[PDB]
Amino acid sequence: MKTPSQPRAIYYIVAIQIWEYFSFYGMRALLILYLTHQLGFDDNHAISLFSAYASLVYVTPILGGWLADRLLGNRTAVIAGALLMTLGHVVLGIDTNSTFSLYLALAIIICGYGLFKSNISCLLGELYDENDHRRDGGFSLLYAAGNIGSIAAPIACGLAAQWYGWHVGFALAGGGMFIGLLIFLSGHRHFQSTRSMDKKALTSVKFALPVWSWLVVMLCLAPVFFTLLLENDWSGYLLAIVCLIAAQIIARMMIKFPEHRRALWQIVLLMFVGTLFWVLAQQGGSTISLFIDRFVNRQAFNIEVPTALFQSVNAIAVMLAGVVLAWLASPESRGNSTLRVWLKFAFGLLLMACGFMLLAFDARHAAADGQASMGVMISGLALMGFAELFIDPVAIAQITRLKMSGVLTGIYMLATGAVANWLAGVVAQQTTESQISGMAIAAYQRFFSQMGEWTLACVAIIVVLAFATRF
Repeated sequence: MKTPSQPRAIYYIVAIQIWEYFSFYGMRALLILYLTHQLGFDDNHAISLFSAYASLVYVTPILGGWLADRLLGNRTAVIAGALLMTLGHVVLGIDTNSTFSLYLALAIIICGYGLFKSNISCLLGELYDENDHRRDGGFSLLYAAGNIGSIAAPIACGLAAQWYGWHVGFALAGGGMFIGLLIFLSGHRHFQSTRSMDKKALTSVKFALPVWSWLVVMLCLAPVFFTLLLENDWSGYLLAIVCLIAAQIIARMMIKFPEHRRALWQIVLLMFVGTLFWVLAQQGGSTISLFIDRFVNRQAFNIEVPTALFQSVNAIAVMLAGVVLAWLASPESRGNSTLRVWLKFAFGLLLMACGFMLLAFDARHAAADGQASMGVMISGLALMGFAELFIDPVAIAQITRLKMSGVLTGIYMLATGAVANWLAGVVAQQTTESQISGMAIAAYQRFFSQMGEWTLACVAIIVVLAFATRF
């Protein structure tokens, strides 16, 4: 007999997954351009704020996962997260001229994203029995939904912003999130099997107060906390605490499972190298977006392409590459697995190097005309997108060889997200040592040349050690 179909609720989860990824990746395409053009931030300040936001959105999902586990259930937390992200995009759209509006909106979005990101996948995993064969198709479709939304959002938001200004771009992102929420809520009759909210826990009293009122207080104060954390650039102290906690978890883990201790060190070393990779990769939305805005010739068809659209190019490059390797998946995946892993990382770093070399070459030879060339930059972005398939999938495939691999996966994603984004913001300050003179193309040319050189240095070190340890 034919296999049973996917549980119909999947298609509503997919729908919200698209629209959330639409909103999140739309705002991300506009943000640094809005900070510079509308608000008149110096590049140092804009890059700092951007990287702080990009780290906190990788930090808060742990807290929202613990909240959905202990109190809310996954469905409630998904709904609340979508409401909060909608509210924050509406706040950002309604007033484009206060800066406090910006910080408040970003804090509200960070909270809603923290409630959403983990719990949407937990809710998808709740629909299947423990040995259901459909689960892999489910999660693959959810990943495809996220890729679709990541490709689609920078185009639509960029065009809407160009034609009507930043207000309508952010309003469009929020309307996307709201559409997705209404689609999800219309499917409620299919979710009746999923875990409801723990009414007994919420009606438990802790100190003088019922727990639900502590959630009300938290809903009020957490946006204030994150607003102050962003406005003062204090996110680094939180990131340091998170890193210290993760290090303690790993150390206790090293004691508890000494028969796997050396394997754990391999994962640690992977966490290091992948973090450095993502530092480079996170130049994509910050320094490279400013370079494209300022110094690339974007004229075509007697039209000018909005810089935000080039953020979609990366996503296309990732998705296409994902297909091709899937088209070419082959039984040669055997033998010295650790050496193969390290050579995959070396190849990804090499592709990242080539991307930065193409950007540096373009920014140098622009001097023949005065502006850089769209095709060489596009090629760099494409190569940088392709590089991403050889890092995180190989790392998670290596981690998932162990038990306890969910916590190590969480720690790996926390490092390569939050730490890599904060370090990317720190590194990007090297583009802006020449504040007094004004920005010039030579500063980006130096930055890209240095990034290429360091990438090839890391490639050489990895390859040399990996082969020297074979003999």
